[PDB]
Amino acid sequence: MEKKTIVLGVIGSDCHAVGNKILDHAFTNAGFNVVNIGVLSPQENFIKAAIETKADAILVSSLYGQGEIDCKGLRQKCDEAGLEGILLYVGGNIVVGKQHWPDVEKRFKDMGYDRVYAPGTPPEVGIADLKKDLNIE
Amino acid sequence: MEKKTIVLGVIGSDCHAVGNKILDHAFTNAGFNVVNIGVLSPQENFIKAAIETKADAILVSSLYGQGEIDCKGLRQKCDEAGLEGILLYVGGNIVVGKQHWPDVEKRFKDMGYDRVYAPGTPPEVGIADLKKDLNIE
Amino acid sequence: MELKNKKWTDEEFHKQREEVLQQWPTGKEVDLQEAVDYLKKIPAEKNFAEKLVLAKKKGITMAQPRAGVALLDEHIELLRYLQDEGGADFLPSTIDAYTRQNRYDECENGIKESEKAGRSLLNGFPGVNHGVKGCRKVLEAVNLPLQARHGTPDSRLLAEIIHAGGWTSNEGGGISYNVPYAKNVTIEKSLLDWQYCDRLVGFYEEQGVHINREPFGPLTGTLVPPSMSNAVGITEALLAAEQGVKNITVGYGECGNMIQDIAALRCLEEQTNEYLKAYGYNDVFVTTVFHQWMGGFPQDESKAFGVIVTATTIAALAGATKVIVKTPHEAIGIPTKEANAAGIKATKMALNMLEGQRMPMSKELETEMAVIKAETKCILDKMFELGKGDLAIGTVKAFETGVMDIPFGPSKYNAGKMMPVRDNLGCVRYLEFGNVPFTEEIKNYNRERLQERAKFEGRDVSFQMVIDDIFAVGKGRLIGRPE
Amino acid sequence: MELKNKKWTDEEFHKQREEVLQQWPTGKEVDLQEAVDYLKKIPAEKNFAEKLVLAKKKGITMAQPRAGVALLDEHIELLRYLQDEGGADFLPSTIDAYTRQNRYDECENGIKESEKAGRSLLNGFPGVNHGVKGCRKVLEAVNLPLQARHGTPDSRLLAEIIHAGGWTSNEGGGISYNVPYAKNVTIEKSLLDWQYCDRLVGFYEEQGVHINREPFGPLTGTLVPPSMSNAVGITEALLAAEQGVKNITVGYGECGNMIQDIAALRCLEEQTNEYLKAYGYNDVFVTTVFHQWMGGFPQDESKAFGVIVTATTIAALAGATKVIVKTPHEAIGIPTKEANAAGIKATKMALNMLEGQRMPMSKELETEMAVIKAETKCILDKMFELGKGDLAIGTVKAFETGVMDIPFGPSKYNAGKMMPVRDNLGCVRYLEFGNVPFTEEIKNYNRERLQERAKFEGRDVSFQMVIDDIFAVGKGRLIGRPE
Ligand code: B12
Ligand code: B12
Ligand SMILES: CC[C@H]1O[C@@H](n2cnc3c(N)ncnc32)[C@H](O)[C@@H]1O
Ligand SMILES: CC[C@H]1O[C@@H](n2cnc3c(N)ncnc32)[C@H](O)[C@@H]1O
Repeated sequence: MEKKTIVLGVIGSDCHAVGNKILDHAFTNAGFNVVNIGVLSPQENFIKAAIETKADAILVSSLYGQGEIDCKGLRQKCDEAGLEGILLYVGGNIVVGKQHWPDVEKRFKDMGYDRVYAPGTPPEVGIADLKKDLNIE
Repeated sequence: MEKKTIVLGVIGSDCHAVGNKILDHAFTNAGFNVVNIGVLSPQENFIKAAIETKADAILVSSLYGQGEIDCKGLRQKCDEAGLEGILLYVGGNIVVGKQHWPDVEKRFKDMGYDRVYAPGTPPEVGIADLKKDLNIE
Repeated sequence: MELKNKKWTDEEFHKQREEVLQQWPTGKEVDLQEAVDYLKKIPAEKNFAEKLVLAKKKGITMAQPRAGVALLDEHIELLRYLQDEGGADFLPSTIDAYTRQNRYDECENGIKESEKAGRSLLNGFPGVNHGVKGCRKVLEAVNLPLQARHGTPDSRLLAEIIHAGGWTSNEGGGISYNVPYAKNVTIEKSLLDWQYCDRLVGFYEEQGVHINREPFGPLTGTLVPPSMSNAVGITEALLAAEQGVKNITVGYGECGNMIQDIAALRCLEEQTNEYLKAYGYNDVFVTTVFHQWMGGFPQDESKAFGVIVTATTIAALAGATKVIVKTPHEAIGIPTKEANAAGIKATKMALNMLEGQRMPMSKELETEMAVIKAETKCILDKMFELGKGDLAIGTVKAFETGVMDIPFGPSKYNAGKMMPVRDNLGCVRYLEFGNVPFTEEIKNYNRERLQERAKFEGRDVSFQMVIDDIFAVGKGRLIGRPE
Repeated sequence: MELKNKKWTDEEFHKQREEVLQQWPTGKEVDLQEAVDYLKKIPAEKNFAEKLVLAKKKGITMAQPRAGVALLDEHIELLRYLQDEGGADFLPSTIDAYTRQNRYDECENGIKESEKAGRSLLNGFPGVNHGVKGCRKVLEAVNLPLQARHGTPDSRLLAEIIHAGGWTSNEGGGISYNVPYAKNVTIEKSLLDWQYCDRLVGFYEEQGVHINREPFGPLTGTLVPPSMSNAVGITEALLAAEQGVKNITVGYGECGNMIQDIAALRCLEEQTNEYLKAYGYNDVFVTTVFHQWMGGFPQDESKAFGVIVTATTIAALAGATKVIVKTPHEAIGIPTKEANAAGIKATKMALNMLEGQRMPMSKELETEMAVIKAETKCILDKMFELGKGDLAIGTVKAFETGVMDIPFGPSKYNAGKMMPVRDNLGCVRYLEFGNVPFTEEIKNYNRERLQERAKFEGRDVSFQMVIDDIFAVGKGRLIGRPE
């Protein structure tokens, strides 16, 4: 795969870290330059990193359930920061509790996320989607 | 005096015996004369015992699920043997599989059983029902 | 035929075969020469005896459900679901109760009623009515070895049909498929009819066809003391080996105290091998099966999983070759395929969470094993004495005299005098000995263990404790403590 | 304030209290005089410390779930359901993650959004925002003792509110509620702030109010070697006792090998008592809590019960005072009250199926206990050396030098050099030692155990195995075997 840069982080007041280490490992192995801002990351940290590194995509991980709050407004802040059209992915355990997945997916797509991932998504699925979205399959 | 007599057994090709021993114990302790014909009992064995002992009730236990077949026609055979209005109870695990209980209860009442009991029924419930039905409570 | 613990001659067996095959018209589908060739073409992955050898070699516990419905297509769909969605390692076909009583007329009516109702009104699969043709269709539709699981005093025709049908294991024995399953069948007759079933497997093994036999350990499923259960299982293994059986799975039903259960299964396996070799059966491959709790279940499905998975943990740490899976519908009725797959998935998850783990030896385990072996030897020694060296005759006389006595057995040939009950740690003990031929040392140990329960509960040991223990698990606990 | 392992004076503590209570307006509801009277009116059945004493005396394992939602009435309805339908023995109130980061402004917004949405948008109960009044309403609505369960580096105000609210246990510690739960908090600062929480319990004990403290054993829930987990728990128990805490539950998270887990819990309890007495704390009542599998869960609910109930069996045979209940929704999201009650019912069924049963001693268990105690002693010895006898200073320097090192901790003050992996029987071992101060003999044993896995799997032990082990249970097995 041709080299591209992503920002990777866990949003909000969320301290879950193991999935972040695995995602970094997997996307690096797939050929991406992973800019990993780590856990407990406000939206601004994702945007600062994407600007500094000219990132092609921002992968927001959210495990603790309060991402439904934390994730609102990221697209708008990205637009205002000059990142129009950047890919925004969100995945993990992104709402509080088991819910009807089509409802969750629409709720986050309506927030401006390009792709929205359910619990237990293998990193390989996001890698394949990213290659397709960046046209580097 | 007025010691009441019941015929107790397990119907058809059913060999389950522990509940029969417990029911015999419980109804005996409650003051009934228990005529226990045991397991693997065809309908005719319940009727022959009811005639010879002038039983007030027949308690049909059916654990193995094929009682929905075996239990049909007992009331009619009881009428034809001169046991009109004898009390007929059926309980245990009387149909094959978990089913909607009100539907099961009606199907067995439609066969002529006076009372129909769900899985796990305590003997004390049947004792109380029988004392009420025999006006000896 | 006279009962003796002696392999039937080829001529005797053939004479019996020609009588047995006439008992239903599907007996005409049984062609022994053709069946041998059919069985030899079954891949090793679908041979029950050979897969048991593999499990033993790899030190893994295999999971096997119970399952059966009246109609052929529905039964195949059920087994495929347990295989694919459940992940079963072995497949059953549970025979319906009319077949078990040789009432194939009632099987046929049940088939008709099940077609009309769109659901099974039989509690199992009528293998004799479906014949060799139908049993082969089941085998050819699945990818796992198949075993007849049932409870049949006279299983001779059934065995002919299911083995010619490609099913490479038959469960049962002349004691364990009589006393829990019959009222009026003499021990002598069921032993004779199970000699046929064992002798048929002996014929197949002499042709090079490997077929497993599994005596039914749990018996009545109701507080059976390990030493009485194990005496039955060792007996049925010995009687099968004499007729030529070479691959035997001896079984044990969970009592619930983990150390007692592990002691029981280890003693069962060790003494089965010891007795087989002592009597000259030197080429018998022995495996074990642990049955998850065979007594009354709680109705709540979450509580049911608590029983299923604790049972599986005991089986895994005991080193069982096989564990039989209960479902969350146990208290209510024949499980749906979904409830059955649920039980299998929880069971296999537990097994995989315990991979390679075994209970290490302890003084507590060593003590209980010595108790069980000594109790079991008392019973077997007396059986051999009563039979003047012949174990089959000794079994008949043991039941006549109460030396062997199975709790709550419906058979009128069962004495019904011995009474079991749990001690203060939940171990099943002997409350009343009847004529079980124990020494005073053995009886006194049982009494000492039970006195601890009297002291803790503040009531005398009694039949009321037995009743409490019969209901305890369905009410949420192992030991029937006072309310 | 300077960090020293020395009980704060009454004046220093009061000065800190007056600062802490100003951190949110609900701090005005805390009146220590009035709260002592309120606490002393709580029935013994609803006091967490006193019920732990009862459990220990009766030799039973108590089951406790996790639970919490944004709104007060919904939270009360949830706890009542877990109490009544679940049968819980202890009740939690799990604090939301905004509270854990002291962001009470975000709690307030989350409360409002949850009211609008008709469901909790917070992942727990915002106890600081609900204040003493809200926390008392929770206690007054339930019939069981209440404990704050959370993960908060700076829990000072939370502790004031929940204890004045009648909750008679607080979970956490200066290591275990920092390193798994924070990225930028110094070890010195979290130790100082947890000295406050311990010193508050110390004040209450001085008034005759008994309040339990529970260090968070499982840490990151991801392959934490028992000796490192136990070193943390013993440390937090010692640091709590110095501030006056008298009732302590030390915890351990299941690794999955039954003997290792039982060894771990027994070593934890034994060495906690040994160290407390060695340092002069002679009136501390110590209990244990076993956490059901804290790693990734399988999503299939039947497989989840396989994990829940095997974990419970380990806890029961370990003699744990308390077991923390997982639910079938673990892989997906915060459990419904029904899924939580399902987990509690399966757990308590398993406990009751094992009443009084304990793993007996074996050579295998004795060997593993010696390994764990020796590894733990290496770590604690070095901590005391680095601190020149002061365990609090020694903890700071141990983290600075990688002597104490928690797998996968987000804290930037965690070295992240030690690497765990399972051996061939599933025991968690040390793959890379980093700066953990083990002797060559201790390192050799880890290496020899791990080589057995390399031999069996035909691959060198490696970080790929660690990844495999991180995913294994969610994929259906304990050990990450090659696909
Ligand atoms: C122990 C047991 C066995 C033992 C029985 C030993 C023996 N001979 O007694 C063994 C292992 C041998 C056995 C065998 C089989 N069993 Co069975 N067995 C059970 C089990 C686990 C508990 C039964 C028990 O003894 N309970 C304790 C006693 C005290 O309670 P009870 O029997 O339920 O009876 C009480 C109540 O029902 C009530 N009651 C009962 N009858 C009546 C009648 C009246 C009028 C009243 C008021 C009350 C009442 O009071 C009784 C006393 O408290 C149940 C499942 C469960 N309950 O968890 C399955 C169960 C009964 N078995 C079942 C089956 C199908 C079989 C077989 C028939 C298999 C087959 N396909 O052929 C065979 C029997 C062969 C034959 N010819 O019938 C099924 C029935 C399925 C269905 N109805 O849909 C059950 C429900 C399991 C299941 N979920 O699939 N079994
Ligand atoms: C281990 C664990 C912990 C550890 C974490 C240690 C640490 N610092 O990392 C501890 C015990 C400390 C912890 C704490 C808590 N936890 Co936790 N935790 C877990 C657990 C059991 C496994 C997580 C894990 O590491 N999995 C292994 C890694 C490899 O997988 P992963 O994290 O799922 O990530 C993978 C996939 O999700 C996917 N993925 C993830 N993000 C993305 C993004 C994209 C774009 C893509 C393509 C893929 C992708 O790929 C990742 C790599 O394989 C899960 C439940 C489960 N999964 O069984 C709960 C879970 C995540 N925890 C949960 C909660 C609520 C908590 C707390 C927030 C409690 C609270 N009320 O505050 C706290 C954390 C406090 C805080 N400030 O956030 C909830 C979330 C609830 C919800 N969403 O409804 C869960 C789901 C449990 C539950 N069912 O309730 N937890
Ligand atoms: C006490 C009979 C035991 O065998 C099981 N069993 C008997 N017949 C069937 C059957 N036809 N399908 C599934 N399980 C069965 C039953 O669930 C119970 O566990
Ligand atoms: C990795 C967090 C662990 O704690 C549990 N947990 C955290 N918050 C809650 C909560 N609010 N309700 C029920 N359980 C919870 C969660 O299910 C998982 O087992």
